[PDB]
Parts: sequence; structure tokens; C-alpha cells
Amino acid sequence: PVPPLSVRPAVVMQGSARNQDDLTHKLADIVKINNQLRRNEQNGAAAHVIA
Amino acid sequence: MNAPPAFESFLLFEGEKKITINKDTKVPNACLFTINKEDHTLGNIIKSQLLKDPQVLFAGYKVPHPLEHKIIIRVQTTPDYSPQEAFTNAITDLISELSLLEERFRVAIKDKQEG
Amino acid sequence: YNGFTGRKITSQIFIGPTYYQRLKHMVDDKIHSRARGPIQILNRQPMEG
RNA sequence: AGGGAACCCACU
Repeated sequence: PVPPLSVRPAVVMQGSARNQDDLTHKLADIVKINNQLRRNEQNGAAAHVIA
Repeated sequence: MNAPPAFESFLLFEGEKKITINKDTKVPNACLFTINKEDHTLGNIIKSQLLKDPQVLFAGYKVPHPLEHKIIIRVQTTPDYSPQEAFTNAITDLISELSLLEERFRVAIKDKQEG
Repeated sequence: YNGFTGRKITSQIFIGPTYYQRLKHMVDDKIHSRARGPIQILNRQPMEG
């Protein structure tokens, strides 16, 4: 489950760049690794890299 | 931030009355005089003068709160007399004594200055 | 002597010069009250401080 | 429309 934005609010900061919660960065890591792992299945790859 | 202005202790606010009179209903012939923007100076002299009056049964004063500028004077007299009368006569006596004292101080100053 | 009445005080009073300090803690830097002001983003409870 | 964390000093 991905919590709503109110659980991990992103605050408009002095620098115009928006600020992201810790949970959002962790979810970004999870999505990246999930997508990479999905790529290494639709096209076969060494069981070592999958592990 | 919450400091009262210094003039607040002696200047009457708009609509505020200098003196109010109420009856003390516990006992007969007793009145409470509330005076605004006065302190121990007047209260003490008035009370002491009232205690000099043989027809006054009770006289006392108090400042209910030092951060407020009110005095309460309670006066009880004999039934043949009135607390209003006693209060008025006490002020008259105090004024007379002060006038005499001022005259005599003037005379003493003149004597001292001449020699 | 009592200032209000001018009467002497029955007990005599210990009095003299003593070095006193004014500390930095002043009430006007501490007094605070709130009635529905700003709230935190994450929980919607009143801010701290 | 407005942040946050960390640390330090201090008060009862």
C-alpha cells in the first residue's frame, strides 16, 4: 500500500523546489528496484542478479 | 506590555464618580463610602478624624487591592446622628486644622527668617 | 515606620545595602496565550512554541 | 499561503 499524500506531505519550501517526506523517498527507492526487477523478468536474466 | 499608565492612579475615568454612598444593611445607621482614585493619604486622615467624633460608633477604611485605586470608608453613628453628617463634619474639621497649621507655619517661617 | 499610617513597626527590621542582580528572565518574554491559531501540517494540532 | 530535522544552552 502507498499511503496518501496527507500521510507523507510534500511542503512548498523557500527554495521553489518542493520538499518530499522521508516516506516518499523510501517509496521512490522501492519503485525503482521493483521496476528494475520487473525488467529482469520480462526478459530473462541470470538468477544471480534476480536474487 | 500590560503596564497601566501612571496617571491612572489619580485621574478619574470618563463617567467614573469620585465618591459613592451605600447603606450597610447588617446594622442600623451605617454607610459605606466608596472613593475612586484616592489612597491611604485621605483614607487614613478621614478615619482618624472620624474616630475623634464621640457620636461615631465605628470608623474604618481599607484599600481592597493595591493595584486598584479605590478606598472604602465604613461609618456607623448613633441613631441621633448620620454617617453622612459625620463624614462631612470630619472633612470640615480636617480643613480647619490644615488652615490653622498653614497660618502658623507661615508665621514661624517669617520669625525664623527675620531673627 | 509603616508608610501607610506612619506608625512605628513593633519589631525592628534588618536593613542594609546588598548587591542584587537582574536576571535575563523577564515575564514579557514568557507571557503567551492562544485562541485558534496556526497548526502543524502533518498532524493538524496547534504549533509548538 | 508557514517547512522539517539535529544538536547545544537554559528555566520550574
